[PDB]
Amino acid sequence: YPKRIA
Amino acid sequence: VPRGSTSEVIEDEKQFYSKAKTYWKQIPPTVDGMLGGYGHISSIDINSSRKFLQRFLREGPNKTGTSCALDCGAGIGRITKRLLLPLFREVDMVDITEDFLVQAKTYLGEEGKRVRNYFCCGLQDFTPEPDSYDVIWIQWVIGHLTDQHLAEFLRRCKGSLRPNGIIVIKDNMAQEGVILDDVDSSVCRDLDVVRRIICSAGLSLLAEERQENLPDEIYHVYSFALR
Ligand SMILES: Nc1ncnc2c1ncn2[C@@H]1O[C@H](CSCC[C@H](N)C(=O)O)[C@@H](O)[C@H]1O
Repeated sequence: YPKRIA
Repeated sequence: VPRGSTSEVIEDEKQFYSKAKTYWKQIPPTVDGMLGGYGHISSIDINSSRKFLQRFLREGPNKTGTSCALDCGAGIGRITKRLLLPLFREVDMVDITEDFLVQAKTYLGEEGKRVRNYFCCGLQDFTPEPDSYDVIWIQWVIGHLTDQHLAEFLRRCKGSLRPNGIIVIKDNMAQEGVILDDVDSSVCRDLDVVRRIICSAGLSLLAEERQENLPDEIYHVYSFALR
């Protein structure tokens, strides 16, 4: 899914 | 040194898969659940997917057919509803999470009567029927397979394409390497890694496109059309 860059 | 394969990041393959199944079992069966809280971007995504796909539906010798599509990691059927059912006579769905496939029957509504098979199966255990699909759509799920299993699944998908059929992968891409999310039990791979896997499955790129108009904080998203 659309995901914040870790 | 960046990691270049899932074998460098996954401690235990059986736990990699079992943890992901447990993660998705506790997500609500809603578009916001499918999209990790970014439900609001769904229309941007579908519009871009439609334009990417329509490239391959033009008349000519290589025109992709419109008889049947397969939606892989379909969830509740966001893509089946908004992209695939309007364009394909029938659609099959495959997903590991039974509760999503149950919800799909409601979510899809009347047009969902044209969903043929609802397969409740991990991709790693799924063998699509030979010579069955015009389009195999694989979105926001390849990071749940190991490199070996993704390569094998793509080989099985190749065998299931109709003449002029294509496989589409749409997913997050890492800037570099292979990055584990240990919370949802998935990986993000860079473009070189993904291309390596596609080549190893005996597939070739027809097109590659970056998704525009996404929030600045998230992984970049790319689409690949393959045969
Ligand atoms: N190994 C696996 N095999 C098949 N489906 C899987 C899987 N691991 C996770 N999934 C499914 O992958 C989906 C990711 S969410 C994205 C859903 C859909 N592709 C969309 O873009 O709207 C979930 O429905 C989840 O149950």
